[PDB]
Amino acid sequence: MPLVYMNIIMAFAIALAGLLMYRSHLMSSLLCLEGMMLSLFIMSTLIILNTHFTLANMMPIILLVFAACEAALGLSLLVMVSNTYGTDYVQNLNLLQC
Amino acid sequence: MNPIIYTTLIMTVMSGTMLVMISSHWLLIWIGFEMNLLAMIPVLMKNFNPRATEAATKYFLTQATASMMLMMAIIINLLYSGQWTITKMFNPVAMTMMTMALAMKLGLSPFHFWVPEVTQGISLQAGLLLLTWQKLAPLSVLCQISQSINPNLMLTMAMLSILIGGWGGLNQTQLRKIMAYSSIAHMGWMTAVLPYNTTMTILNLLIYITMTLAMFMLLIHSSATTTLSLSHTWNKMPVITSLMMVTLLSMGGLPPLSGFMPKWMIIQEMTKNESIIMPTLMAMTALLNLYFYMRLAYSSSLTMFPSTNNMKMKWQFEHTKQMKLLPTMIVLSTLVLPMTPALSSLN
Amino acid sequence: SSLLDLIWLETILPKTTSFIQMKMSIMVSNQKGLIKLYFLSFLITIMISMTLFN
Amino acid sequence: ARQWQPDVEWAEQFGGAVMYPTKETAHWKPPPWNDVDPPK
Amino acid sequence: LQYGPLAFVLGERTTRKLTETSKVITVDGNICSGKGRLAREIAEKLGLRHFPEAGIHYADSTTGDGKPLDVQLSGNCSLEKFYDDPKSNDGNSYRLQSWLYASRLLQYADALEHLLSTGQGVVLERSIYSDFVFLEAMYRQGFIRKQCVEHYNEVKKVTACEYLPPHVVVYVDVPVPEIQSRIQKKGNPHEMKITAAYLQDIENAYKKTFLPEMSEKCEVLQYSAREAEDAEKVVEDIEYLKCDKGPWPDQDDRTFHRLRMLVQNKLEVLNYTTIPVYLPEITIGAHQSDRVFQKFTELPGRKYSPGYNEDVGDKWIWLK
Amino acid sequence: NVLQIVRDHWVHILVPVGFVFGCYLDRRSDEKLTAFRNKSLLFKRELRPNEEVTWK
Amino acid sequence: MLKIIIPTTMLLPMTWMSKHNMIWINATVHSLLISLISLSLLNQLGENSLNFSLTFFSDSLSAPLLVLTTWLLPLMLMASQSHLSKETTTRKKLYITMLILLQLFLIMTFTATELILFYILFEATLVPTLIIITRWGNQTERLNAGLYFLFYTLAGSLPLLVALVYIQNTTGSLNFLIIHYWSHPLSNSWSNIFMWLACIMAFMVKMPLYGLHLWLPKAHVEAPIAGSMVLAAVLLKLGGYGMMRITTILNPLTNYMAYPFLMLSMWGMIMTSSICLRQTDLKSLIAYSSVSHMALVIVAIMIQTPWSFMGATALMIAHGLTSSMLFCLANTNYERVHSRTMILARGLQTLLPLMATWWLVASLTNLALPPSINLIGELFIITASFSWSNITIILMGMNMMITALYSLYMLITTQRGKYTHHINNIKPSFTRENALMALHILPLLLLTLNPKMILGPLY
Amino acid sequence: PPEPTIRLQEDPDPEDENLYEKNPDSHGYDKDPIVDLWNMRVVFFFGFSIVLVLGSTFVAYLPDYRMQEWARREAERLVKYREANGLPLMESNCFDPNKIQLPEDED
Ligand SMILES: CCCCCCCCCCCCCCCCC[C@@H](O)O[C@H](CO[C@H](O)CCCCCCCCCCCCCCC)COP(=O)(O)OCC[N+](C)(C)C
Ligand SMILES: CCCCCCCCCCCCCCCCC[C@@H](O)O[C@H](CO[C@H](O)CCCCCCCCCCCCCCC)COP(=O)(O)OCC[N+](C)(C)C
Ligand SMILES: CCCCCCCCCCCCCCCCC[C@@H](O)O[C@H](CO[C@H](O)CCCCCCCCCCCCCCC)COP(=O)(O)OCC[N+](C)(C)C
Ligand SMILES: CCCCCCCCCCCCCCCCC[C@@H](O)O[C@H](CO[C@H](O)CCCCCCCCCCCCCCC)COP(=O)(O)OCC[N+](C)(C)C
Ligand SMILES: CCCCCCCC/C=C\CCCCCCCC(=O)O[C@H](COC(=O)CCCCCCC/C=C/CCCCCCCC)COP(=O)(O)OCCN
Ligand SMILES: Nc1ncnc2c1ncn2[C@@H]1O[C@H](COP(=O)(O)OP(=O)(O)O)[C@@H](O)[C@H]1O
Repeated sequence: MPLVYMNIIMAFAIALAGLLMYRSHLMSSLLCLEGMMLSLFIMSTLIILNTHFTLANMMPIILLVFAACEAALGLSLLVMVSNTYGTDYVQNLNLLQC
Repeated sequence: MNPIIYTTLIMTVMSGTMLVMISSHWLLIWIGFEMNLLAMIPVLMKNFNPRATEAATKYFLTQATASMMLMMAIIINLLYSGQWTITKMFNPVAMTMMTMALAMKLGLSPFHFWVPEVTQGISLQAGLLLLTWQKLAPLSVLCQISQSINPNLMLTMAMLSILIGGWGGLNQTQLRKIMAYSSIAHMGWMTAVLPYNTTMTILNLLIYITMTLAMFMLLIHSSATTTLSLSHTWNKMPVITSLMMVTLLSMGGLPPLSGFMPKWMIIQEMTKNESIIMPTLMAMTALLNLYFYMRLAYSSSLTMFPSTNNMKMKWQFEHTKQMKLLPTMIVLSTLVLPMTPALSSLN
Repeated sequence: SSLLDLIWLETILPKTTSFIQMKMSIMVSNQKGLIKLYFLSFLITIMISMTLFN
Repeated sequence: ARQWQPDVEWAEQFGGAVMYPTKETAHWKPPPWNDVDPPK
Repeated sequence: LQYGPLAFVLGERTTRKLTETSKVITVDGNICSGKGRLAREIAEKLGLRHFPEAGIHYADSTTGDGKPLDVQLSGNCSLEKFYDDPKSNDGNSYRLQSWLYASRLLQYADALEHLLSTGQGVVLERSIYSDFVFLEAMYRQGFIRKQCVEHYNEVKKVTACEYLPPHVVVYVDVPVPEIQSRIQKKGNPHEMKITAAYLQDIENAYKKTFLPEMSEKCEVLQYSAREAEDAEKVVEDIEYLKCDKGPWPDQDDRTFHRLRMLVQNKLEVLNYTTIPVYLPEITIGAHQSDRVFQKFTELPGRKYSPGYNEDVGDKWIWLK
Repeated sequence: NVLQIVRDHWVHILVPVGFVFGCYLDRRSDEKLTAFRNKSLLFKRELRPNEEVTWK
Repeated sequence: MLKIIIPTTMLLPMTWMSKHNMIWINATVHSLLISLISLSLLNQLGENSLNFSLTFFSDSLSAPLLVLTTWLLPLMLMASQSHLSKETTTRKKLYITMLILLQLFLIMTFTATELILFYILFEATLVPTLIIITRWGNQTERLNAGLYFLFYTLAGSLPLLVALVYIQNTTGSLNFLIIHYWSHPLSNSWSNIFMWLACIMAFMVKMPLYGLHLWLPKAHVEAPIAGSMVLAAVLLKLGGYGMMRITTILNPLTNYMAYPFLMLSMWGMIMTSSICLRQTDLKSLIAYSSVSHMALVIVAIMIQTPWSFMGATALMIAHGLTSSMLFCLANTNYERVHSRTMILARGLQTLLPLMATWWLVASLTNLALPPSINLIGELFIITASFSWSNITIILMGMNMMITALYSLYMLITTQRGKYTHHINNIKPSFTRENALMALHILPLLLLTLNPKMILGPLY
Repeated sequence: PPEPTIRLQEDPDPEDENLYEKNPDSHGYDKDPIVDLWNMRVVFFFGFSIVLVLGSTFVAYLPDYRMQEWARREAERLVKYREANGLPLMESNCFDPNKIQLPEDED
């Protein structure tokens, strides 16, 4: 296992930690999700190209498409939150509680 | 929304779950999960309001994080063994991460925090669909790789889920949060027998789905969300309160009602593998579920709470819409203990 | 009658159980609904399972 | 000569946001009867 | 084939039936005014359907036989007792007010259902809107407490946040001495006990609050006692004005379908009229509720569903 | 009155009918445990000339 | 056995299709008829059992309890006929349905050739009882009483399920015949100690043992009359029956694992007998008397000698009948008085002489007077415990003296003395109550003629 | 404080209805005299007459399946045989020694 894969997994872990930290600005949470997705794309592309698994070259593109769709969905939700509160601070979503 | 669009979204949710269950490729399973998540969001937001929007965004964040973790686990498994088929994981780290992803998707503790709030924000119909249908894909995936899952992680997460559900159900007053904690506890019960016998997992899933479908249909029939709104029901439809109390007793594990069949059977299986302490602990913990079910039954049917004058007008009107399969659900969730051996059908 | 049956036998088995379960229910169910704390706990449990169960 | 049945005082115990009220949750408010909040 | 999502899927579109003549109109006036006579004339001339003002026994008219039931089984309140003893110790005033408000809500739901199902418009007396003026009159005179108006406001907001306000508001203005003279001429033994302050509070609660709120979002036709006699001018005014400020133009086929699903199935309409807030005026003990419900069940056509009553005369019971 | 008391006293026949049904079911269930009839090492008996089974 | 189970099931459709004013008559008549059918089971043989089929078997231990269970239901109906006068037809039919379901579950429990089926019905007997207690109860504490009764039982009985499935996994069968024939000694180990505790605690909690009896006074006080009699007469015997059935596999561990329970019972009998002396309530006093008698039965079962078992069975039947009679009498007093306090109504013997006679007979029977079966069981247990150790006689004699004291205190406070002046609604006793007392007491004085029918399999 | 001091609307607690006042010879069974009388009749007939007497006689005359007289006769025959032939009555060993095999110790 070379250092490139280690660095890519480190980037994914850092992006996951950033997503889970949640300072504010839900847009930052979406950005962290998409950074995780980009790391996934890079890692999968490297793994598939290294082993000459030809028929698997479809996998990254497909992945990207679906993930981008999710991003769009997320953005929509974010917009509605702002339209109800005027801003997208995370701490405003406290009506529902355990 | 338009009825055609609602039907299309429901078909898409079911198609995503079917694709997850009938596929032998990790990428196709991930695609099915993504389709399910994509089509499930508007179902939560059918009745537009700030609470529904907040619940939907919490659900989306949790599901997206779980899906990303699942894809990372798939990538690592592919890296350490160039296999796409859903079989032995061939890696410990990939198995651990996939177990966390499926726990996030299911709602097992400590990833359980989103379930009560999402259930509370969204409507009864949305909640009913979320509570029962969503469980089928992650549970199928877990059953398909049960030979590779680490018993320690699954067992400790199941024990924590049972404890958390039992403790959190005591405090809640709204019925939707009680149902969310009940679901958490039932899934803690159900995932504990995955390493040993998946047939018991499927049987518990079927019994739990029947019970919660019956209870949610009863709650929809008598349009009650809080405890007092349910207490008012006896003045109009006492039969509904009686049936709800019987179903609540069944859901607590009281024999000879149907809800005793899974727990008992599950215990039996864990006794075959020389696991004695854990089944005892889970039984004494399910006593808490029984307690808050009994409190709800006391509030609803066994005592007559004060009514209101305007309720007189409700005596003159009948329920215009009748939901089919409610009597069947009640009967299946209450009086099917004597047919326990039918579980050999590998249901 | 009073000291054993009505006071201490009640205190040992039923009352202690009731008090402990009430305290645990209050502790568990008291969540402000912030997803910041939820996801911080998610990160903590991910780290704990990664370093402990392997 | 009459079987006791719950009155208003007994029913108000379950009317709160959560059971077993504490100092922290004394200021919590029950959700609205319909799941709609004021637009403010 | 009752209306449902399937009917909407195939053929049932309610935007086709509306032909600019629907124009749900509420005729509102002070106690013992000429509005009732006026409302009937407007419905006759415009071809609409007139709905008589909802009383204590309005709901009894639409369910089973139209014959009203006993006062104990429907309303548990009386208007004559309110007039005789406005400060009655047993909280008759609020019980009357709530029963009347819920009856008006049911009538509004029925009118909207008829309008959406047929396309023919409706004419109404005092609706759910403008019903709060009686509550204000009671409260300012001291008949009811503050918690009373708080509960009424909660129920009203929850129930009325889901209905379309009427197209046109017609108001008949009558001075207090004139209506006092009309009341004296009426001869109803309980009505001369109405104080002048009560009528003044009703009138100024009408004018100060209800009228501007309707004006800002609808059309208001303030008419005096004389000019309201000539229904021809009223109808001409109704035709001349054009509705372009309310939510009605913004409604589409989907929103109309949702509203039509809401107006039928009266249980959801009345769902929030019995919210679990325990005021002493409206709450009923367990024993009283049990006894009254048991007595209600013994009524001829009330034990079972409408079509499954043997004593009434329904046949073929074992095959329905 | 015949055909009139029946509509009010038909419920009385339920319990005795249940008793008879239970007796019949008990005999039928006993018919399934004849794997050792007249084969017990203690009550092993030679059959009578006009006897086919030791017990029913 | 189905000749008994099937008519009990048919009692339900019989009740539900009866006329609105004839449910009590039909239920009583057919319950009595069912009891006559159950009488045939009493003719046990010195050999193994009456093995009816693969699912049900009857012994000479199950026969007396089954006959008592089938006999109790008509008395429960006659007792409940009083306070259900102002009840709607549907609720009265539901009450009779609950009683019938309770009887059916008990009948299926007492035979139950397999231990898992026995456990399933043993816990099934808990739902109708809880519904009866929490629904048709007068006081506002019926809810707490129902919760206590449910949880005290279920917490004890939940480890029993695990123990039973473990035994099935190792032994291979839970049929009682196979269990008895293939029994093997239990080695002295921590695992075997905890198996013993799991298998014993579930039945000791229901008996109840001293220290776990807190649920019984609440359940007996807050329940209606029928619930009180079914709790005191039959539901307490489930624990003892299960313990005498299951102690066949716990040897020889019991030889030293019985010490804590023996000491607890032999001291709690004295404690509860003393508690009975200073009591402001009648039903609470009777409940504590039941606790004392059941503690004596616990001692007898734990001694594990033939005389112990014979005395235990005799005391079970006798205490069931006596406690049912005492609860009946207390309910008849409470219906007129509407207070349920011992010293509020006094000198009732001057106003109701025949009820005073019934009170005297019930107190004498509770006092363990010879030659009633109460004293037969008492004396058998005393002799067996004396053989166990010569010092038990001190505790047993103290219990006997205190029992006599509180029984005669109960009789004297409510019957003798000057009547209370400000009570003028003591109507003459109906024929229903007199018939109820007669049907309670005559079987006791009849069974004293044929003791061998209630002395168990070790006779 | 214009509060009515009434917490809720409730029926007054009804007074207990005496079964004798409207119907002497009341039997304490039901308020309908005919159904009441017949309830008393069936209770007394099926409780005392049918069960308590016929069942008591049936239990009294139950056939001896416990084999008490059979055991007495067997003991009589055994005692007579053992006394006539000088055998020592009861035998100390329940099972004959020859059939039993004891593992050898050789310790
Ligand atoms: C309340 C209890 C649950 C009830 C559930 C609802 C009952 C109605 C369902 C109607 C029929 C269900 C299935 C329809 C039949 C055709 C489908 C059939 O082809 O499926 C087969 C399988 O049939 C079903 O599995 C059996 C369904 C029977 C469910 C009832 C069992 C419940 C046991 C306890 C309650 C007793 C019954 C109570 C009354 C119903 C194929 O099996 P296979 O693809 O090779 O293996 C897949 C499973 N694996 C992957 C784990 C190996
Ligand atoms: C002078 C005489 C004095 C003594 C009188 C004694 C009378 C005793 C009557 C009471 C009997 C108690 C009931 C016994 C029931 C147990 C036995 C019963 O189950 O047996 C059944 C049979 O029961 C009888 O057929 C019916 C008896 C029921 C009625 C008993 C008599 C009293 C009934 C009173 C009812 C109400 C009377 C009218 C009131 C208005 C089934 O038998 P089965 O398992 O196949 O036998 C197999 C062996 N065979 C082949 C040799 C037969
Ligand atoms: C409160 C109301 C009543 C509830 C029920 C009361 C009954 C429960 C009591 C349990 C019965 C006895 C338990 C253990 C008996 C074994 C004997 C042992 O205790 O004695 C010594 C054991 O030494 C110590 O006792 C070790 C155990 C110490 C820890 C146990 C807790 C003691 C106090 C806790 C009391 C709490 C009871 C209630 C809990 C809720 C002998 O030492 P040793 O010969 O080498 O070991 C014998 C066992 N072998 C042969 C298998 C190896
Ligand atoms: C009111 C004033 C008094 C008037 C009355 C005057 C008359 C006096 C008579 C009262 C008692 C006097 C004693 C006379 C006793 C003689 C009868 C006795 O000897 O018979 C007994 C027989 O009685 C019965 O065995 C006892 C009754 C059976 C108990 C069943 C109860 C009835 C069912 C009700 C439900 C039970 C609920 C509890 C379930 C366990 C003993 O039987 P046994 O000496 O051997 O031999 C019988 C004949 N053999 C040789 C052919 C065998
Ligand atoms: C009214 C309230 C009463 C509460 C009663 C609760 C206490 C009941 C007694 C303990 C219950 C649990 C016992 C477990 C069930 C028996 C199963 C069994 O026997 O299997 C043992 C297993 O034994 C155990 O696992 C016991 C672990 C106990 C864990 C739970 C502890 C519960 C509380 C313990 C103390 C309670 C004792 C006194 C209670 C008094 C009542 C309050 C054999 O183990 P193997 O795997 O086969 O080993 C063979 C190879 N060497
Ligand atoms: N909310 C209410 N509270 C009290 N009384 C009401 C209420 N609503 C309607 N009423 C009564 O309805 C009666 C009829 O109203 P009104 O229009 O003034 O007379 P008319 O129908 O003859 O024109 C009035 O006597 C009025 O008091």
